[PDB]
Amino acid sequence: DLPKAVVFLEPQWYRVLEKDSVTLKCQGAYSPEDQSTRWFHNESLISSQTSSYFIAAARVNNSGEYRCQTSLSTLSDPVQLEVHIGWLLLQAPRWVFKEEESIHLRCHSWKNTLLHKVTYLQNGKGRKYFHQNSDFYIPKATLKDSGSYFCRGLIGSKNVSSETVQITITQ
Ligand SMILES: *[C@@H]1O[C@H](CO)[C@@H](O[C@@H]2O[C@H](CO)[C@@H](O[C@@H]3O[C@H](CO[C@H]4O[C@H](CO[C@H]5O[C@H](CO)[C@@H](O)[C@H](O)[C@@H]5O)[C@@H](O)[C@H](O[C@H]5O[C@H](CO)[C@@H](O)[C@H](O)[C@@H]5O)[C@@H]4O)[C@@H](O)[C@H](O[C@H]4O[C@H](CO)[C@@H](O)[C@H](O)[C@@H]4O)[C@@H]3O)[C@H](O)[C@H]2NC(C)=O)[C@H](O)[C@H]1NC(C)=O
Repeated sequence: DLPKAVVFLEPQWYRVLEKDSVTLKCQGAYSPEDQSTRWFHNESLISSQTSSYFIAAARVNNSGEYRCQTSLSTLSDPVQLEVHIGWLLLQAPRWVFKEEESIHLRCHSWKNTLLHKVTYLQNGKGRKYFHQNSDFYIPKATLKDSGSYFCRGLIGSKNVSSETVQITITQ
């Protein structure tokens, strides 16, 4: 039993819109004579041989679980990627947080189209407003931060909203 390799998302958002870029990175030990990495998507080997797997323009079928293995590691745990269709997407680095952790939320527009007059909502109520698009940080989460979140804004002069994301805070 060798240590597990680990997959990381860069940037950290596990939910992305179609046409976003995503890099999966593998961390694991290599034997000197074998510097190659094996990648899996949906439990099937894929064609990347490098420690980074780059998705230049995400599509719905890039969704699923990824795993990787290096020559001196065991197969990593799966990391899930969700590719969504929409004009707006509420992004988070995960959906489960422990009390007192920081929560970084982002209202992301398709193709980074310019967005303004952004509201973040929790449980159907306005929670934070920004005249200009800005991320939303909860520096120290409490049980009061559990709920259904979404965001809304103006693209040009049309209102758009994102779908909701459940965020759960644990003890
Ligand atoms: C690896 O495994 C993973 C599984 O883990 C697999 O991922 C699945 O891949 C399949 C195949 O592509 C996916 O199925 C497709 O989903 C397409 C997108 O569906 C979402 O978006 C729809 C459109 O979005 C709306 O977005 C906003 C709304 O807020 C707004 O812009 C509009 O309303 C716009 O319409 C949306 O309608 C759809 O909602 C339905 O489905 C969800 C559940 O997914 C349900 O909750 C809703 O109530 C509603 O029923 C969904 O949110 C979808 O477009 C596509 O369907 C059309 O295209 C196919 C083309 O093949 C047609 O055949 C089909 O008849 C439709 O015309 C299809 O359904 C599936 O969702 C993935 N599963 C996930 C992500 O968990 C990967 O493919 C695997 N990869 C590999 C390489 O093996």
